[PDB]
Amino acid sequence: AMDFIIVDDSVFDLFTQEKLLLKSGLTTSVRTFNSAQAAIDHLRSQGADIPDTVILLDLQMINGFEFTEHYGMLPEAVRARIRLFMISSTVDISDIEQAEANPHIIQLLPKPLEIPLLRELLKRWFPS
Amino acid sequence: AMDFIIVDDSVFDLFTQEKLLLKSGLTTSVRTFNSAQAAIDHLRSQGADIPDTVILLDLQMINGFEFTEHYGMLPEAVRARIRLFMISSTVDISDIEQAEANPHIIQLLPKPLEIPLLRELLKRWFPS
Amino acid sequence: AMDFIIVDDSVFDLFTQEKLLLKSGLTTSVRTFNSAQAAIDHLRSQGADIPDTVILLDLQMINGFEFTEHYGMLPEAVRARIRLFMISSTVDISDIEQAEANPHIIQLLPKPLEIPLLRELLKRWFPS
Repeated sequence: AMDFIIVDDSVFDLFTQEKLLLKSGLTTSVRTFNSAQAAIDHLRSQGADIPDTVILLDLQMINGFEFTEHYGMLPEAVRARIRLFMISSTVDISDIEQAEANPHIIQLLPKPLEIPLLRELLKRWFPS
Repeated sequence: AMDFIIVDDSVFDLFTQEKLLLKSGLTTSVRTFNSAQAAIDHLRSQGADIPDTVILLDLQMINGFEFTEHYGMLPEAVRARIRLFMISSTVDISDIEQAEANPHIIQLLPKPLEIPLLRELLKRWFPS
Repeated sequence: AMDFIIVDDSVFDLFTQEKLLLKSGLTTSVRTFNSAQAAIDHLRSQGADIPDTVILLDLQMINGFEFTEHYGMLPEAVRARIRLFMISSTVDISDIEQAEANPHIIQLLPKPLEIPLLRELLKRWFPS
């Protein structure tokens, strides 16, 4: 039982991604945000009682590495319930290195999202 | 089953707060510290086997935002068992912003402590 | 059920330590690394589904306080499954203070490793 939060400035990509995630049995609750601020605002109202939550954050957006700065300010107890992933259509080796260096970014995923790739990846980070 | 740790330079406020927490069924074990050093010293001797622990830290005190620096040095495994709250009689919007920015400070609570407000807040951060 | 990871540039110390840990009933799975890079590489491939893992890191080695920098870059979900300890033959009060200040270093242990000392210490950090 996982919640999904998508953060993307592209309205087309936002709704499309939401559609695909719902189309699979990967999740039944998709929350969508068009801005980092609104995404951060929602997270600041959450406690450690929230379900296993996956956050899909777009790279070329505040952007991705400004979002993580505000994200790192959230209490550790709520961050522990969350697995944050970076998504992007363009992927140069410089982006990969930065995501790797960023503690909150688990992995950089390519666009469009590969559902079987992510479903397997969820086994690793949300076990049992 | 929660432990409570109060850190306040005001001896009157320290014992008074301890009294109120014991007066309610919110907790049965209240530890009180008159100094950040003694509070930090006690925490450094703890492991990840400690009960769900709430820490009430006074703002105008090392002070509050020097205590958190030493607090951030504790192992993550013991910090995960702890929910840290800032308490103060005076609350200007500048204090709120800083507490919000500080990852270890979950929320700034006003003095005197509102037990029903905190009891509800404990449901969020120490679930089940 | 714990996994043990030893990181030591000394090949003699590495295999010797591995031998002692296996000699006791403290663990049955010891992974050994002769370099911080190879140790970090292995950790970067792990998820939050890994067993309770103890990491023994040698001080005079990248060294110990460069290893922790790369270690701090790992996702918090995998770090929560790990207890990291610093080990060294020489122990001046300056080393103790730095280990104390480093959030990821739980405790500095002397060489050679005292198995009963560590076994008791594991009760604190890997409870139940």
